[PDB]
Amino acid sequence: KGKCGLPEIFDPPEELERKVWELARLVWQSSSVVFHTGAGISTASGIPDFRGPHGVWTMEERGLAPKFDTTFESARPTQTHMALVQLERVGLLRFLVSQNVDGLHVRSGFPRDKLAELHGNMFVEECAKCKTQYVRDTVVGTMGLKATGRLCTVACRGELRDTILDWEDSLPDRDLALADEASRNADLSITLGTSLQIRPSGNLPLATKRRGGRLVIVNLQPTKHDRHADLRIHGYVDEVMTRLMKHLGLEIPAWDGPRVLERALPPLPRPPTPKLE
Amino acid sequence: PFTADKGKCGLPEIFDPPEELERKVWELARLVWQSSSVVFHTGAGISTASGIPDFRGPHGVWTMEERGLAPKFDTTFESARPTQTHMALVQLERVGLLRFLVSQNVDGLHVRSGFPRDKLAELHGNMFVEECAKCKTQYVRDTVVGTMGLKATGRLCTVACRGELRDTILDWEDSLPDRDLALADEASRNADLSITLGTSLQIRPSGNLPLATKRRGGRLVIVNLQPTKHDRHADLRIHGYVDEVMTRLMKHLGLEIPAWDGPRVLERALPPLPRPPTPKLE
Ligand SMILES: Nc1ncnc2c1ncn2[C@@H]1O[C@H](COP(=O)(O)OP(=O)(O)OC[C@H]2O[C@H](O)[C@H](O)[C@@H]2O)[C@@H](O)[C@H]1O
Ligand SMILES: Nc1ncnc2c1ncn2[C@@H]1O[C@H](COP(=O)(O)OP(=O)(O)OC[C@H]2O[C@H](O)[C@H](O)[C@@H]2O)[C@@H](O)[C@H]1O
Ligand SMILES: Nc1ccc(S(=O)(=O)N[C@H]2CC[C@H](O)CC2)cc1
Ligand SMILES: Nc1ccc(S(=O)(=O)N[C@H]2CC[C@H](O)CC2)cc1
Ligand SMILES: [Cl-]
Ligand SMILES: [Cl-]
Ligand SMILES: [Zn+2]
Ligand SMILES: [Zn+2]
Repeated sequence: KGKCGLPEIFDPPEELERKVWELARLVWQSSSVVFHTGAGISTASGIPDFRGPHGVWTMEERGLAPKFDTTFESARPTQTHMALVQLERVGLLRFLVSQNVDGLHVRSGFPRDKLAELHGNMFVEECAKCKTQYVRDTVVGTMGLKATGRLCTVACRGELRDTILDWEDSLPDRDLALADEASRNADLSITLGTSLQIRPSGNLPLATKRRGGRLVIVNLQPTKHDRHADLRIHGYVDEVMTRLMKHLGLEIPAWDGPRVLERALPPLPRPPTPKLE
Repeated sequence: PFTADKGKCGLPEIFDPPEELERKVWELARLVWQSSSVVFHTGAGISTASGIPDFRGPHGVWTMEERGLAPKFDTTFESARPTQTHMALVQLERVGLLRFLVSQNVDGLHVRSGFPRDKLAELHGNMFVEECAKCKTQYVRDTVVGTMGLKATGRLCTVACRGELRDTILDWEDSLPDRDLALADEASRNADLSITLGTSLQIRPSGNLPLATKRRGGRLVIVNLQPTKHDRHADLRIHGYVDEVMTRLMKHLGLEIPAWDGPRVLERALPPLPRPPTPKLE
């Protein structure tokens, strides 16, 4: 379960404002931007992380329980979730890699064909026979790739199973392949609320560093790869992403409630780019 | 500050099973439909799903203090978004189903959600609000006012006065702002329904105001994960996440939870919007 409950770092306000302008400069200059998300992007919607001060594994180690302020079904996408929806719609996000099983990226309306759910999705069951996935409105009741009790309805009666990897399960080959490709070809990789401790998920951002790519890490705690970052921002990811969206002249869109979008729509208009150097 | 009575902290959470939970939310809809004058009472449990810890919950500020641990914030006050619960309360006021809103919360989210200040009592003050000692004029700021305990903030009044601006955050011994408490008391006494959301009701007189509704036959609903001082006096106790309760209630009422346009201040309630026709109940 790795390093748990490390001390939080807060960039002071003037330093924080400077680093987000610099992140904006990097997004403006970048042809292919990939975002990597972990459990820190859902903590402000009341879903605890794993290795934060009050993380699931941190609390386990200290003989305490983690605290949920919502259910998975009642959770709302954060400001950060909705910013990533908008950044994909205006063509500034190439691909989204997430370790999160909370199902919020999908429920935010983020297009599944630009998303890798490396650790699975609590709302998604998959037919073993035909590999047809089902996005449900409630959490699939099992974890560890177990039978859910439901059968396939494709014109197949296959056994439906959850998509939640147990510790020893290898990552779904499709999601990891597309994730690896997007990471290798990216000229900017931004990590948000991940300590980057899980292989290979935590290593994909490093792939961007090959052939000159830039790496930004946004996290309250240290992460495995702080050493390799061109930019580390120690602040709440909502504060960072809301200030970034402002610099980019983009609004954070309204959440219409739980919606599933399979396929990325054609890109919307975006503001013209600043003169930089 | 040291030995202030922080009441009962870290009580076990209760969860109504799903079938019992759906039945009680329908019954709450039945009470809202039947009621002429509905008053909501909010406390720190309505903000926990936006990453602001409560006081007496399993990971509350006082609960954690008692066990030698620290509460955890997943947001700043400035970056906090109003919850589904916050936004449902905006809508319930706009369509005329909420008469008044009494909050013990200092987190500023009711005001920033766009909820009209003239239908809101902020009994414990507001982190974003400073007040002039000389002319009583209030300023709703975009950042937290840096002091607590009704202290000088360092800024002066700009009214056509130069009065000393002070924070509105009561210390343990400070009496409640007379205007907010007066309006809160009147709204509660005249209510035929008082609904409490995410308060343990342990602070006098704030926690006592919903009981005032019980006088002359009013109904009392308590929505809370933990027990509360006044569970005994409730016509209905719902043990569930207030966002799950309030989203199922809005659905039953035929109302959408509106979009948050970001931090906005509304002084005065606008004229009421249309609302769906009422079901036949009896
Ligand atoms: N609001 C916030 N803003 C910024 N950072 C935050 C915030 N809240 C928390 N953090 C940071 O967010 C970070 C969260 O890191 P970890 O808790 O390891 O979650 P993962 O996604 O990396 O865990 C990967 C897998 O490990 C598990 O076994 C599961 O399989 C997971 O899928 C912390 O450093 C916090 O400081
Ligand atoms: N998502 C949730 N859904 C439902 N209930 C919840 C949730 N989260 C928390 N709760 C419950 O919400 C309740 C919160 O109760 P307390 O923590 O005492 O906060 P107050 O507003 O009453 O504190 C009053 C004053 O006391 C202070 O000194 C300050 O001065 C305050 O202004 C708990 O029972 C939780 O179980
Ligand atoms: N932020 C979060 C998300 C899910 C949970 S959990 O369902 O309670 N357990 C996890 C299931 C997925 C597995 O990868 C790790 C264990 C707890 C916290
Ligand atoms: N949910 C919450 C809100 C504010 C805080 S706080 O600013 O850290 N302190 C409180 C301020 C109000 C006063 O009544 C008691 C102490 C902590 C938790
Ligand atoms: Cl606990
Ligand atoms: Cl894993
Ligand atoms: Zn099948
Ligand atoms: Zn003045």
